Amino acid sequence: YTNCKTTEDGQYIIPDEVYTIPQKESNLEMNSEVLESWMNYQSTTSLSIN
Amino acid sequence: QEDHVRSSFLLDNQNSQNTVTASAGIAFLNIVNFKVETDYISQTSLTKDY
Repeated sequence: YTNCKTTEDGQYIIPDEVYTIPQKESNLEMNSEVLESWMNYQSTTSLSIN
Repeated sequence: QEDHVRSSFLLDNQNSQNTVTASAGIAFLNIVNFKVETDYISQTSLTKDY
């Protein structure tokens, strides 16, 4: 670190023997999946004998 | 940025209602009186969602 070399954006100090290509890339992927099932069964039998 | 939203909703519903009433009466002249009535109710409901 003799030369106190810095990345051009001024963010980080780097050793004299390396160089940085700035590729400031971000990837986002959000996947949401909702499954809802509802089954309602209702029965009613009624028998009357007189 | 890309954004996809797919929303599918399915609803199903069935109601079935049967009713039966069977009556029968033999009415003589104050000697024999025989009266019979039967009843039968069948009510069902079935709802499904998705």
